[PDB]
Amino acid sequence: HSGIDFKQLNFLTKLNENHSGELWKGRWQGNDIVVKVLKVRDWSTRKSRDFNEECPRLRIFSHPNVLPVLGACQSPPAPHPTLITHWMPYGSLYNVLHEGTNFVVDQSQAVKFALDMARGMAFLHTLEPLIPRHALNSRSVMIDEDMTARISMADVKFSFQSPGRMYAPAWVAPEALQKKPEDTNRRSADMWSFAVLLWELVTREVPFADLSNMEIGMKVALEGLRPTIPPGISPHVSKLMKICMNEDPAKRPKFDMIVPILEKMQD
Amino acid sequence: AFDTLFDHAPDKLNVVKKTLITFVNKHLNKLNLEVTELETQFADGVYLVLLMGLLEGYFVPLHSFFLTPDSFEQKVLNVSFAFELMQDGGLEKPKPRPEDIVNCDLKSTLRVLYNLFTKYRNVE
Repeated sequence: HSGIDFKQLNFLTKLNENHSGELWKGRWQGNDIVVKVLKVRDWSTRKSRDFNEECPRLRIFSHPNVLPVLGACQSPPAPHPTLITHWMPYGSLYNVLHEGTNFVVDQSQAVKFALDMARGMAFLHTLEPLIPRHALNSRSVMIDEDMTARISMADVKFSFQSPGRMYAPAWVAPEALQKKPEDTNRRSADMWSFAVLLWELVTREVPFADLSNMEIGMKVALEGLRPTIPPGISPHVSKLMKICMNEDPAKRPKFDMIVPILEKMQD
Repeated sequence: AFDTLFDHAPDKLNVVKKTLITFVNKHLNKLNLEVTELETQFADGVYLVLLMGLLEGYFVPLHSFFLTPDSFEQKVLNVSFAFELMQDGGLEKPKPRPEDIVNCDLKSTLRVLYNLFTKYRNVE
C-alpha cells in the first residue's frame, strides 16, 4: 500500500491550526473527510519511514466505537505527512460537552458515551502489541451522527511528534506523568483517563480548567492534585469513579470489566 | 545589538534585569518557584524547561529531562532540551552553546531570557 494520493484530496475549508499542524474539512473518493496535516521540524527519511510504518495500525475498521484513519499521505511525495479520517459533524466529546451551544446532552446520553468508550477501549486493549502513544481524553473521542462515541485513531501521537510536550495532562495517570511508557502498565494508565472522563461527564466541567497544563502535570505528579469527587451523585457512580481512579494502577479494573457495569446503568 | 545594551548601557541593563526577573517570576511563581538571581538560577536547565511549558502551554513529562540534575552532563542535556523546545516554538536556534548557560555566562543567560521576553511578552 502506497497510501492515499495527496492530489486526490479536495480541500474544502480550513478548520484549525496550531502547534501540531492544521486541520481541514475536505472530500476524497466520495467521502466527507477531515485532513490532518502534521507540522514537523527537521523532517527526515527516518521519520517519514516511521510515519509510514505507524499509520497502517490506525486503520481499524472492525469496531463500531473505534474511528479508523482512512489512510495517510506519505511525505514524500506529499508536501507534509498527512492523515485522513471521516468527518464527524458533532466533533469531539470535548466539543459536545463543553462547547455545545444548541443542546446539552442528557445523563442517559452521557452513560451511553461512557459505555461506547469502554467498549472501544476494551477492544483496543486486545491488540498485540497495544497501539503506542494513544492517549484517551475528551479531545481524542469523536461523536458520530447518531451520537455514538468513537475512539479517534487520528489522535494518536507519532514517534516524531513532541515526546517531551504533553498538552492534555489532566487526563493522564499520575504514574504516566513521571515514568517512561515502557515502565508503566499502559492498560491501567488508560483506565485512569477513563475515570477522569467519568468525572467530566458527571460535572460537565473541564478538569482543572483554571490551571495551565504545566501547573496540572506538576501538581498531579508531585503534589497529589486530584479531581474533586462531585457532590450529590449516586453511590454507584461514586464507587465506579473511585475504583477506576485507584491510586494503585494494579487495582484499577480492566475495560472489559466495566463494560457490563455500564450496560446495567443504561436506560 | 544585545551586546551594546549589555556592555554600554547599565541604565538600560538594570531596568532590563528588573523586568526579566518580573517576567520569569510571572510564570514560575505558579509552580511556587521564585527567581531572585538571574546569574545562576537557570544554569542547571530545570527552570528553562519549566518556563517553556508555561510559555507554550504544555506539561513536560518528568521522564523527559532531569528534574534534579546530578552532573554537568545532565545540566547540559536539560539546557539542550530547553533550546530544542524553544525551536519547537518558532525561535531560531539560540546563539549561546548550552554549556555557556551551565557555566553561568550572564550575557548568554540574559540574551536567552530576553529572546524569550521579546516573544512571550503578552503571554499571561
